[PDB]
Amino acid sequence: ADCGLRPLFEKKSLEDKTERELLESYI
Amino acid sequence: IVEGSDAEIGMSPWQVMLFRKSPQELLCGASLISDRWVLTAAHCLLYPPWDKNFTENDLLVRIGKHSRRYERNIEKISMLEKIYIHPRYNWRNLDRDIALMKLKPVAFSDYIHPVCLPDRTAASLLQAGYKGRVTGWGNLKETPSVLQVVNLPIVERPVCKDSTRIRITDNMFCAGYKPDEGKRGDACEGDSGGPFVMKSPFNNRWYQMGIVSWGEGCDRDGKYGFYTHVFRLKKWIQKVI
Ligand SMILES: O=C(CNS(=O)(=O)C1CCCCC1)N[C@H](CCNc1cc[nH+]cc1)C(=O)N1CCCCC1
Repeated sequence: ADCGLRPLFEKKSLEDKTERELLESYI
Repeated sequence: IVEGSDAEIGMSPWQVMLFRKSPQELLCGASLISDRWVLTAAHCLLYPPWDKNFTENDLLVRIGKHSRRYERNIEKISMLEKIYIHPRYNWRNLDRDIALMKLKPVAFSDYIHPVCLPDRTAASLLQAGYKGRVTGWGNLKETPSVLQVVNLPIVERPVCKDSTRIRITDNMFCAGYKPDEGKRGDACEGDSGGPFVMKSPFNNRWYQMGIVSWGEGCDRDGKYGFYTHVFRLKKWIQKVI
């Protein structure tokens, strides 16, 4: 049931370059 | 994708590309929602005015691809068992432009992973200003080697309606920067079916909020891209799964 959790990123406690933008938009 | 950028390896594990058997050609994009189900845009399979009517035996999918270069020991091919277009697909404003293609189950990997479907997330993440991510190997301009990604803010209902002459239904939503927003960006031809995702700051998961459906031109000032409002059609998806 681990949907959305990207192995190369979330699973490895890593984040992609443009990821922060989205989160900042959430405020 | 216009004004997009190169996707990193494994940035979108749910990214799937739809191909036609013969002539072997890339038709649309799609998302892996589970090990046996793929979500895409209805017009990718059915669109009567263009004598477009494809079935499970005229197509095939390819998952885990970064470049359009045989990603050896990474990418996976698959045939479709059945296809499902929404019964009320208005192909005559593309209302309810959504479809489900059933695959044998694909083996998950660091490059192949399913995206989450929105839950009552929808109410929180669907707000004008909030950005989402679009991905696709579609046209770079109106008139790529690797996957393209572009973050775009969702636009409010009234702005969406005023920017077009097509009857906008509640089963969709527009996104993109305004003519005086500064940045540019938009999906384009070939990007049809591509996913529109958002990262939930509550459970750290990616949810596919929409599907690339239509848009007047590509990255035109005053125009915004319209995506299928996935959550609203979740009931259908749930019923057929
Ligand atoms: O959507 C169009 C054109 N729009 S349209 O002619 O005004 C028309 C399309 C049918 C529904 C009502 C609007 N063409 C697309 C191109 C790819 N989609 C885009 C997504 C975001 N940004 C720009 C374009 C297309 O090829 N289609 C042809 C089949 C029907 C709709 C999709």
